[PDB]
Amino acid sequence: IVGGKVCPKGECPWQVLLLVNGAQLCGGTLINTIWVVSAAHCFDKIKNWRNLIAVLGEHDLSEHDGDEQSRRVAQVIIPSTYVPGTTNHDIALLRLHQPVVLTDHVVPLCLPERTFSERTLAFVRFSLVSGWGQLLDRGATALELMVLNVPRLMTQDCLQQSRKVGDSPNITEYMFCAGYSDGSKDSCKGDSGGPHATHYRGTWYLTGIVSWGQGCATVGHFGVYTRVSQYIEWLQKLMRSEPRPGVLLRAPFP
Amino acid sequence: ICVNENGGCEQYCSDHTGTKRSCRCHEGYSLLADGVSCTPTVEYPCGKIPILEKR
Ligand SMILES: Cc1cc2ccc1[C@@H](C)COC(=O)Nc1ccc(C3(C(=O)O)CCC3)c(c1)CN(C)C(=O)[C@@H]2Nc1ccc2c(N)ncc(F)c2c1
Ligand SMILES: [Ca+2]
Repeated sequence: IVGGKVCPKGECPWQVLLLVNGAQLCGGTLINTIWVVSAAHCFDKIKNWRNLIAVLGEHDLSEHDGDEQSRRVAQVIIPSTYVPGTTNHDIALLRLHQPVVLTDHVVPLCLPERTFSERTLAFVRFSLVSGWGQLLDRGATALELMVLNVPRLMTQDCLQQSRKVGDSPNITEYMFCAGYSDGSKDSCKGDSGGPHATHYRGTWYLTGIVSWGQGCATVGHFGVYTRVSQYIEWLQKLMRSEPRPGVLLRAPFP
Repeated sequence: ICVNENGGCEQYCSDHTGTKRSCRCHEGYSLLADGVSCTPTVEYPCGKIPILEKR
């Protein structure tokens, strides 16, 4: 996260840290005690599917304070329409091997209904994006969880306000732009999979997933986020399904 | 009705045959008698920050 601030410990209790062989992989969002939403692209390079860990209640990577809860990732569910190395349908649904225990430091973010999300949440201007990503483009990643308030753009407005660079991917109906074009504030590659959380009448909801962009906090470019409202039905149906042998599962989308 | 100001609902809104509207809540919440407000029924409802709620 560039140009944000430290999220005060316990103020981002749905934030997940994903690890592979103990190394920082990506962010994620807890939506109930056993399910985590992340980005499909986070899993493009995994070979050791059995060494994937989700950490809840994390804040400071340098110290164990006893609020952290680690769980093995039993299943990674990706839509059939996602193509590795590309941008569209950038979402993953992760089943934890054992539920996390809800505490003051571990709380799920609300996964909203599609109607509420499209009709109401999509018009809340500012939302929060968080993670342990890069503090600067080509800089070190954060040791404490960071958070940034970003404004959402209508896609027509994102395309008009952006620098017309060659070989740049399209912004589909499965995405949305959010952030700033002045190079001061953005989420980064290390924040991938993390929440874009929207506040509405006293409650926080999942509206986006940190997905992609053209360099972190690059002038003329906004951050691109997976449009979670398009996946509500797909996610709900999978959360009602029985686990299947093998970690990775490709599931039909829609 | 649901398209306009969330039909007055705090959380979810369903439109019904005519000028009828029903508000609903996420799991771990129940709807109050005003028919619009959602109140937690569990210790850790989704989308609420305990350190901020306990202040
Ligand atoms: C999907 C995608 C992601 C990213 C860049 C490009 C692409 C597409 C075009 C090609 O597709 C890819 O490049 N795919 C891909 C697959 C695996 C990895 C992982 C890696 O580290 O190799 C595995 C764990 C992430 C990685 C990228 C790393 N990486 C560059 C990324 O995550 C980066 N993320 C963001 C996320 C948010 C960004 C933001 N708001 N503002 C500015 C940025 F610039 C941002 C970059
Ligand atoms: Ca820690």
